[PDB]
Amino acid sequence: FVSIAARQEGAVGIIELARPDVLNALSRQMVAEIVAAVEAFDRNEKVRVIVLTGRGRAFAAGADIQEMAKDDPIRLEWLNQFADWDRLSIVKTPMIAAVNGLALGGGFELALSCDLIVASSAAEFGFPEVNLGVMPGAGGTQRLTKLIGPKRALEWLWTGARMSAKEAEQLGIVNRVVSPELLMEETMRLAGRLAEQPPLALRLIKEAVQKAVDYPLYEGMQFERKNFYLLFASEDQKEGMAAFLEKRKPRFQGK
Amino acid sequence: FVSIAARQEGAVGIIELARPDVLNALSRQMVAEIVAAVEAFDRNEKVRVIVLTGRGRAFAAGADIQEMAKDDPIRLEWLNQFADWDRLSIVKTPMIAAVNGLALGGGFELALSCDLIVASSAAEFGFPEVNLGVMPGAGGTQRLTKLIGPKRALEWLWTGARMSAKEAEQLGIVNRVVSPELLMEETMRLAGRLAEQPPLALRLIKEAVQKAVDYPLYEGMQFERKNFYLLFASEDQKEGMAAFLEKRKPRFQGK
Repeated sequence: FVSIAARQEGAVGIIELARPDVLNALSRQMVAEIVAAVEAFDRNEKVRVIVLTGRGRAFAAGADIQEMAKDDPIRLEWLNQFADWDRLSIVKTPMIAAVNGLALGGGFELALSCDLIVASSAAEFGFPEVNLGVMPGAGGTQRLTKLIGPKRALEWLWTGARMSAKEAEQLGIVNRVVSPELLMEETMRLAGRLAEQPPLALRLIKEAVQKAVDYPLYEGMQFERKNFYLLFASEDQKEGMAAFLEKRKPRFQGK
Repeated sequence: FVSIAARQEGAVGIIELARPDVLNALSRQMVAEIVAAVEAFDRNEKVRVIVLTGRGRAFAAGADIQEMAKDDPIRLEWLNQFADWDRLSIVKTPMIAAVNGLALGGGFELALSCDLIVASSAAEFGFPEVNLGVMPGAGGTQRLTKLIGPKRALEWLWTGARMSAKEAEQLGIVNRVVSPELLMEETMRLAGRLAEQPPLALRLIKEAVQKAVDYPLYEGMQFERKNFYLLFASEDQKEGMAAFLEKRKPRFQGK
């Protein structure tokens, strides 16, 4: 990898966007590297939580104008660049975005692709694409609308204004906000705690929640209970209940 | 038109309900005129934003009892009066409701049919239909539930109580609240700013957001990217990016 840096801390896999010189611009090349790194950690059973963050003052900006200016309808159709974003959408391992700063355009879409977002006070979220005559093309219009409704979503999407970390939290987009120098420490502590939970339970709960966002209630519950049944095939289910009865901490192994 | 008054201010089309003598009651006749006026502005490429507002102290009340009392199941089936409301739902041009006062029943449904809502402190929203033994029939039960959830929606729909502009804003239904004498000034300023944005971008973003409300994420994104591709066929996309590089304001022409 030449645009990102990956490392592991216990059962937590960290992917740090490493192009601060261009504010970690999410060019097609950068996205491809992120997808490759995330899928690698997703396949590694030693990794229970994946954390995405950016180096420097920005989390991630969108693709640069020079790259976008080369495009036209047909070139984009053949490029099918958003298929890479779809791959990010189906990652099953828990993913947390530690937004250390600007998360604009593709950057905002990357954070929204994660399951939880821990943000610094230095963070700002927005979709400035409209001011360039275009629009978000990687789920931005979809995920934002589902989270805050069409009335509020259109305000942000049509104006391209930046949303502070605080309002993002009030809207339910961001889970918590902390000072810049405490961001990674707090995020890793949270990831560490999640890494102590039953891996299969976190995985199947996430799948159920994904369906809850799209599925009609009855069918979402139909899927939900199937995952419920499946968890009773795990040794972790036996361990969790034995630990509860013995009044001791459970020691989940992801099986 | 005998129930409304339309006018233009720059690239902003204004439709003012003009029956304050009956609090701009949304009778079938009034709705038909609104639909005709809105579709006219929607087809006019000179109009980039449409603003709906009411004359007098009310934005719009629902159809009067005398008109409703004439109905029965079969008469209503043949009338198919809500087809006119469906036509309002598919207007592609940005629409803003400047709620100057009471927006009850059909009135609330009219405001909800707009993309953004700027409200006066004189505004109140509600569905008193239940107290007459009936219910909202023009999207009220649907749009309200999608915006604030079934738990809160049923409270308002079952009781028919009036919601203040302030709580409507806190719930994400209203975008902003201003004093009565500043409502139009503020709304027109906002519309003016939106009129300076890329018309095709606002149009396609709105379409994507409409899908986000109904579509499962994956398919919503499938549609979203098609609109993204299409914007690169516009001259405005070229203008927006050239303007950004030259550090000057873009001059969008809607092509």
